[PDB]
Amino acid sequence: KNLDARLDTVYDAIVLGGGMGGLSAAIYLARYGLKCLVVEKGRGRSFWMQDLRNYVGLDPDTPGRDIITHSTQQALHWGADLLRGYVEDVTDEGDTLAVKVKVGKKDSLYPIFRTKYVIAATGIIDNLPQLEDMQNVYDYAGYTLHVCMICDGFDMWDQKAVLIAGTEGQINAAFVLNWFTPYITVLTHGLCTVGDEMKAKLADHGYPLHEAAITKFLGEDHKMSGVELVDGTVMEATTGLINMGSVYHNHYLKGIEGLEWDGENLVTNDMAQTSHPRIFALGDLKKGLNQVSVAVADGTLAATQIWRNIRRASEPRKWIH
Amino acid sequence: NLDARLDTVYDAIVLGGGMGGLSAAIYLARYGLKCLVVEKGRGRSFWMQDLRNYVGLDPDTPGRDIITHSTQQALHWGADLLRGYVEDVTDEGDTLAVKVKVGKKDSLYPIFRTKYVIAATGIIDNLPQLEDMQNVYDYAGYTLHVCMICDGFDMWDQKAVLIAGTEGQINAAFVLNWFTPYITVLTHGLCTVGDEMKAKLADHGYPLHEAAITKFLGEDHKMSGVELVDGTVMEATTGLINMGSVYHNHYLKGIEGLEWDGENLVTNDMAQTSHPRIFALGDLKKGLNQVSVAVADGTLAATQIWRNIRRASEPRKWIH
Ligand SMILES: Cc1cc2nc3c(=O)[nH]c(=O)nc-3n(C[C@H](O)[C@H](O)[C@H](O)COP(=O)(O)OP(=O)(O)OC[C@H]3O[C@@H](n4cnc5c(N)ncnc54)[C@H](O)[C@@H]3O)c2cc1C
Ligand SMILES: Cc1cc2nc3c(=O)[nH]c(=O)nc-3n(C[C@H](O)[C@H](O)[C@H](O)COP(=O)(O)OP(=O)(O)OC[C@H]3O[C@@H](n4cnc5c(N)ncnc54)[C@H](O)[C@@H]3O)c2cc1C
Ligand SMILES: Cc1cc2nc3c(=O)[nH]c(=O)nc-3n(C[C@H](O)[C@H](O)[C@H](O)COP(=O)(O)OP(=O)(O)OC[C@H]3O[C@@H](n4cnc5c(N)ncnc54)[C@H](O)[C@@H]3O)c2cc1C
Ligand SMILES: Cc1cc2nc3c(=O)[nH]c(=O)nc-3n(C[C@H](O)[C@H](O)[C@H](O)COP(=O)(O)OP(=O)(O)OC[C@H]3O[C@@H](n4cnc5c(N)ncnc54)[C@H](O)[C@@H]3O)c2cc1C
Repeated sequence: KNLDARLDTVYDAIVLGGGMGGLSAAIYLARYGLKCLVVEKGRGRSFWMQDLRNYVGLDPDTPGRDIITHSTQQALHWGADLLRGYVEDVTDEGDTLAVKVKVGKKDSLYPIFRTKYVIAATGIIDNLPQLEDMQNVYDYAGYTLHVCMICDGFDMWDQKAVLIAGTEGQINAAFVLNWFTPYITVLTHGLCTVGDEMKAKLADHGYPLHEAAITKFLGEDHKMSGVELVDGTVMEATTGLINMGSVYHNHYLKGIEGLEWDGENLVTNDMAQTSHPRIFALGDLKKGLNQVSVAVADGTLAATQIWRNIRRASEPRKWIH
Repeated sequence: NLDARLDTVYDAIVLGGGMGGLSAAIYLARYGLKCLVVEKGRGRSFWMQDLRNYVGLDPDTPGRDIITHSTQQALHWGADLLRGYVEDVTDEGDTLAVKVKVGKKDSLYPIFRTKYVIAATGIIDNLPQLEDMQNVYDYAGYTLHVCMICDGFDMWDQKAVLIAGTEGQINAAFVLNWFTPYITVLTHGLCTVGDEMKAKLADHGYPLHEAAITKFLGEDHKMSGVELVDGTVMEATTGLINMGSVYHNHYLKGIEGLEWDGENLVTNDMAQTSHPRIFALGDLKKGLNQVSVAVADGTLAATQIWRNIRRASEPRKWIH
């Protein structure tokens, strides 16, 4: 009497992360008539995007937080459910997955939800240079101090720029950024000592190098004008690129057997499916390019594959008349 | 300035100024590349009255408004736009040559040279042919849909017609029924349905009518029913046209080394065809046909082209 069992609250899909890719997935899933839950912790990467520069249909000064509010409202309108919480763990239970969510930043509860499918859409977050007063960084990060080169390189064209990079591998970006502007000063923020070979290459390109810790970003109305270092060095710059790496929001999947990883990223096929038949991965979490358009299309593909699977397993709806 | 753009070798020419092509043009211009968008007008997305499911946009946004908006953005970043009809693309080694018909009458045929071509010309759905095609246009894209994944939700549990000309196309009834069981199949006089399929439709309760459609009934773009030439009248508030598509790909048929899957182009994960200088986006490439997918394809193709050109270029050094 296996099929005799009372049906448990089992979602068709749970979308982990309510950002660009996750909300796209949620819109599609709900419009496929599927029961889906979006879990969103708040204050993610796209929330700090002040100007989405390059997305068909949207003005290039649209902030990410406005897209999130718009798309969350659309997802709910079509029938998706939203839970504000922090995903802690995903466990494989065979025909379903179990998702533990931390609800409440303090005095937290840990409800567990069951689902046929999981869409991992939790993305990443860029590391920022750490100053005693982080608000001085936040006043410029995402405005004129950029974290993405393909997003904002055009808006840096031929300006005096700082590249903030903590490793020689991260300093390598100077030799890509120079496409947009040759006027690059490299700042390591006291994080690593640059070797002789790289110092010589930077010098041959004319990119000044300063290794002392940054103490203050100068500017007004979110438009940087320069940078001060703890050793007294002061420089002029109207823009910059932070290339200090990222934190990947993937901890809740590290226990899943049968998942193929590429470093911290998940490897997917052409429908955004991982090697696990019940797990999809979108956007910044999957191996590939990190853009809004890419994440949104991933959500489309994942939701469509899930609908195809569920539809194909269902009984036909007949017309009685 | 036709002669101004003739003697310049473009970094990329975008064929088709729809969803995928304008995405590519926006990225190409913002990569500081010189690109040309060639657009004939009145494409598939132009007939989309409501983009239902695209992050950031109200679900009643018409495609023509997105096209106007994104064409303006592409031009703002530095893309060039030519209103014309791509006739041919020729492989000349390190560059490609693109011939464009300019002017519907008394036409000129400028030929442009470029390092890369982005094929973004999409498809167009076949429509049921009536003596008065305006009767179809009054409902097509409003309540008579051409895409199931786009509009299925908006058909939920409504009385619907499936217009299908082959048994393979009638198969869609057994997918559409997910959204609504109240399906009537209309073959529009195009095919005689075999016995096994007729029995399956009858067993599901989906009525079948094989007579040619003569009129769509309704008001204010809202269907209310359909009339057939044999006098049959039926009630329906929505429908799905499943009659196939014409692919806008003829200008690529002379290129050796392109991998085709039927009429679609096979691409890798950066939307590149098997030809290293040709990318294919959206409805033309093998894959899912949605705005989001086409827009992302444009992102990927433009990024690969920038990577190729930049990596081939000399460093920009700072002379103090
Ligand atoms: C360009 C840019 C600009 C930025 N600007 C700002 C800014 O202006 N102001 C600012 O504060 N930050 C900003 N940030 C982010 C900043 O760098 C830190 O990552 C951020 O402040 C960390 O916040 P947090 O530790 O509270 O959240 P997290 O690090 O996500 O939270 C830590 C822990 O809190 C718990 N938790 C979090 N959310 C929830 C929830 N919803 N429910 C239950 N438990 C939860 C979990 O146990 C989690 O492990 C910016 C980042 C970038 C890339
Ligand atoms: C300053 C800035 C400017 C940018 N500009 C552009 C641009 O102009 N064009 C462009 O294409 N891209 C831009 N981007 C990049 C863009 O934001 C990302 O590429 C995009 O958001 C990727 O989408 P996602 O859905 O993968 O991630 P996100 O959109 O970041 O969404 C992931 C979501 O998961 C949530 N989350 C994470 N961990 C957990 C957890 N444990 N539980 C619950 N929820 C969780 C986060 O809070 C977040 O909301 C910019 C980014 C920044 C920082
Ligand atoms: C009625 C309707 C409703 C829809 N609703 C939705 C929806 O709600 N959500 C969704 O995701 N999708 C929807 N779609 C599908 C969506 O429009 C396509 O998937 C998308 O537009 C694909 O973009 P594309 O760039 O590949 O093609 P298109 O956007 O069609 O662009 C191709 C362009 O190429 C041009 N062109 C063609 N041939 C030539 C030539 N020889 N020379 C020059 N130019 C040429 C065309 O005029 C056109 O402007 C809908 C489609 C229709 C018909
Ligand atoms: C849902 C839906 C709704 C529709 N609604 C309508 C509608 O309301 N009204 C309507 O007319 N159609 C509508 N259509 C399209 C219609 O079905 C036909 O495909 C369309 O009318 C054909 O136009 P055309 O004869 O210009 O063909 P096209 O292929 O556009 O043009 C034919 C020839 O014209 C020349 N040419 C075209 N453009 C140019 C240019 N810019 N420069 C130089 N030469 C050029 C080329 O040599 C080309 O081979 C709709 C389609 C769909 C799917």
